[PDB]
Amino acid sequence: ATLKEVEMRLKSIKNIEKITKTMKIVASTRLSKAEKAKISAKKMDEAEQLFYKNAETKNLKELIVAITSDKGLCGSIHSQLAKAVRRHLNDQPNADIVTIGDKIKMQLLRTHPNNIKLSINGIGKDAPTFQESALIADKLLSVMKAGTYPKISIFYNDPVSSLSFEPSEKPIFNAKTIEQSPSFGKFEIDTDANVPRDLFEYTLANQMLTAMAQGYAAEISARRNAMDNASKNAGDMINRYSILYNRTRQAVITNELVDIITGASS
Amino acid sequence: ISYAAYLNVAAQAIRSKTELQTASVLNRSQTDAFYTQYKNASEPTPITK
Amino acid sequence: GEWFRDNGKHALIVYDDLSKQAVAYRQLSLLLRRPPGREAYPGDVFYLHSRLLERAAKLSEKEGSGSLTALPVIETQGGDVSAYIPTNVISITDGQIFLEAELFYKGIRPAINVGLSVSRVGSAAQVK
Repeated sequence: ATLKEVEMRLKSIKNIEKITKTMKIVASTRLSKAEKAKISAKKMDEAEQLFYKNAETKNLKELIVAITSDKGLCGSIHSQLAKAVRRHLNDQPNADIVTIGDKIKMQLLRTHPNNIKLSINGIGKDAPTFQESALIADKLLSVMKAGTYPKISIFYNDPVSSLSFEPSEKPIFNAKTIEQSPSFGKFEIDTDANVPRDLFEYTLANQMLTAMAQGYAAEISARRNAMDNASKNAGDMINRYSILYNRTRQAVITNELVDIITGASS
Repeated sequence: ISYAAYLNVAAQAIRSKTELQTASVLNRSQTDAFYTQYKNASEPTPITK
Repeated sequence: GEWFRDNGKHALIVYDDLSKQAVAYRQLSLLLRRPPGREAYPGDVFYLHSRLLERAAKLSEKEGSGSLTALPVIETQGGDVSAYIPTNVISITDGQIFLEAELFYKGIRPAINVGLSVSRVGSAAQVK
């Protein structure tokens, strides 16, 4: 209503516009570095998960690892993966949930709080790495006793393209399941070492990465979209408040001027 | 110690002059990751990974 | 109200509201042709309230300890507490209670803006 009201509530939106715009380009560079980190993850999946495709490994209490991130301001990344885990957890209500990222721990803590036994923090700043992947995977084995569940499921977001993403699930098979797979014999594995045991702990770490890298790239492409739409909409308010200002500024001056003219007749 | 964590420590000798060591090598090496255990709302202290 | 104060009793006076008073004062003065001031108010529209509200007091022992407590009311437009009369009166009083429509509809009643309201007298006049 007043010039001061309009000057300070325009200014703040001029900032948000400049700001949300900066993080549209911030998370554009961050997309180039996370398309190469994605491809190197996805290419590596075909090579690792091919053995299982050929050995024909299938399943026979459940650990659910859910992956989004710590950050917000990224469309509906966290909201529609939590939506997936819920439709899944509806069928199997008796499962232990491990969360990677706070924005999915909260989404889930409000819906099935007691199923969550572990949370991973500080997760979506840089790209994901095998070190985070493996050290998350190591605690999984240690504190959750990962190696022992009949079924282990990673929930994550697959980048369909640049402009969208798909909430996806994948299984991890333990040592027992690998060994006792229909076409395991096709491969001449030396049964001395624990090739299945190692193959499991490696694939726990490895396919988590596969998931994190995609979810993360799904996110970086939801963030540069939500911010793209934010700048486009913040600029719409700057159009309203530029005009209202140019108005309220003139009105102020005219009304002080009427006061002055009245005071100057008498 | 576990086959993943075991190959990782091996991935940090081969990672740690500063030549054949681009920016993302010393960023493959750093983790801002803190694991919080949870029971019935939270339970115990958040520890470094 | 002064009769009570001046005789060792205690009056509370509610001036509801000083906005409407200033407006009359403006009407009275323009029709007398006294040259107008800000927003057409009279040059001394501040004195109008300053001398009114100074009368509210707590007298000494020598004067029988009578009090006049004033609770003037002001009405703003679109929460504009920077407007002319409200600025005058805020200058004068020992603090204010700010009421907000925003807070009223959130359920908060009285709709007091706790961060903006103060009492300069403070704890000094509050049952321990």
